[PDB]
Amino acid sequence: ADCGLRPLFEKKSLEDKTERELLESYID
Amino acid sequence: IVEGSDAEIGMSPWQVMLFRKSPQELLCGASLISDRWVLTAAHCLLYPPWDKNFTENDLLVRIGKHSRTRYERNIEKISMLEKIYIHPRYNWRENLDRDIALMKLKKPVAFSDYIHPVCLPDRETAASLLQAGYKGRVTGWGNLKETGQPSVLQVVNLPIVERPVCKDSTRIRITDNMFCAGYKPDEGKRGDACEGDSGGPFVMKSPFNNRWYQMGIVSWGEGCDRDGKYGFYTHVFRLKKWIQKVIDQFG
Amino acid sequence: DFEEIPEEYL
Ligand SMILES: C[C@@H](C(=O)N1CCOCC1)N1CC[C@H](NS(=O)(=O)CCc2ccc(Cl)s2)C1=O
Ligand SMILES: [Ca+2]
Ligand code: NA
Repeated sequence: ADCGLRPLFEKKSLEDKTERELLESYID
Repeated sequence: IVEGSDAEIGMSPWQVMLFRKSPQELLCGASLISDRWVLTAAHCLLYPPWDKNFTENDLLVRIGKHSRTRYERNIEKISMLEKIYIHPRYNWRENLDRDIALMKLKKPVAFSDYIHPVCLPDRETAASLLQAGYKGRVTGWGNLKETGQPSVLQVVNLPIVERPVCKDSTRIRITDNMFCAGYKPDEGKRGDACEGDSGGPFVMKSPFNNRWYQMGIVSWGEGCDRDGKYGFYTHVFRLKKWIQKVIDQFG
Repeated sequence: DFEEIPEEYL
């Protein structure tokens, strides 16, 4: 139920250095 | 991983190392999908043409790692295998069609900052994210080059490639249970998985619910990071019915 | 290369 949420990132609302690159590719 | 970079701490907390007891060595990547289940590529466990047929006792899984070779005291957890399950239609004779396997752990692994499972996609997640152009992320401790090994977990983000382009890049018969990813030549960016990364996860971050889903499993390629060539990944959603069956039945 | 792991795991 808590899958795919990283304690050091999503859980603390911090972003890793390149995830934005993934989001930017999701254009459709 | 070729042309990737060092993973940040806790960046891929579902990343698992498949470890051979003796001689001590990295066999493959894998991924944590719950406290008792680890997903990997079938060919990491069973590949008759190379006399590979591992039993539970031959192996360990190391979870929560960053460093490749270091024993990460107080960080990593090392688990023993209770039972291996290989897709019954895994095609090792031909093209590695359905390259997927599950491993049940003897005991539940405790979650921490460094250890946390990844989500598996449903029909809807697959439909919206598995599109040519959309980038996923591959991690592993495999070779840095086709022709050495990294000090720490490597990461690379790569775009999903149009199916006709995947097919035209190789003589191998591609199936609906595979997808390929990677940049075209002269795009200005490169990157790929490589030997030792197999069994590892190709993940994508849902822009709908901010969760990471494992869409693929590093499966095969003809070389690593070659121009006009692409990495092939087991299509995880297409095989989710088998995943669920094994889990509902033996978990 | 690979650092020895605790014996309990082996
Ligand atoms: C076709 C496949 C195969 O038959 N295998 C995989 C290795 O274990 C035996 C069966 N194969 C044979 C050797 C080759 N290894 S490799 O040239 O290092 C590129 C490894 C990968 C690159 C991109 C992905 Cl994804 S993965 C490879 O992937
Ligand atoms: Ca072809
Ligand atoms: Na390439």
